[PDB]
Amino acid sequence: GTILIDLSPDDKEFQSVEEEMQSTVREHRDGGHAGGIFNRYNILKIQKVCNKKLWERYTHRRKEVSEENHNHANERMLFHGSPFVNAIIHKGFDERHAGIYFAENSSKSNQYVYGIGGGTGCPVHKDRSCYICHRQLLFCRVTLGKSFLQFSHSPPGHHSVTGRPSVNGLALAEYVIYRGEQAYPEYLITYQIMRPE
Ligand SMILES: CNCc1ccc(-c2[nH]c3cc(F)cc4c3c2CCNC4=O)cc1
Ligand SMILES: [Zn+2]
Repeated sequence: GTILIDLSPDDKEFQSVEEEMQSTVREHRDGGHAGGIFNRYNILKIQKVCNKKLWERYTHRRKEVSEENHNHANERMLFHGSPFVNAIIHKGFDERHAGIYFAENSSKSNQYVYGIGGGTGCPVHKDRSCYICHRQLLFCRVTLGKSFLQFSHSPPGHHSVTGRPSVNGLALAEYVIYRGEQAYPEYLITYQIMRPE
């Protein structure tokens, strides 16, 4: 079902997606332990993810949410890092793998590409701060609907949870959904973290 369409660096769609990647990098409280030490990425490839069934599933649910929330899907574009990115682009998101988490900060999602807290890092060097091995992240279209505000299935009468960072100073929000149909994996981004100079 799924085809991946390569986007050219000269395409405005490539450029807008890359800019969201780069401009949402932040410093983390672990000093780079989980995701590595970097201020920007080397973008190697951006692919548009096209799948008819997963898209129709996304839009059907989006309409339901919208009608339960004064015609407002509250749709966002958010990052998702996972060792299971290949399964996600072909089979879509699945809540049973308790919710499904998404980040406004690309560098937050980058912490989860090799597993929880970075796991043991890249397969070949076992380095969580590897500047060599290629990483992959999803930039996803996400339906939040009526989102339950959390100061840091979904709560009754809500479609999602918003984790508003209270303690952290420069952190952006993180979101949780409980229905896999409320997220569509729209862009597959292949990159390296870049060593600072
Ligand atoms: C549920 N098992 C523990 C657990 C493991 C990972 C995550 C988690 N929190 C996130 C916040 C965020 F902004 C983005 C992500 C995550 C994840 C893992 C899923 N991917 C994310 O990018 C949450 C809970
Ligand atoms: Zn490596």
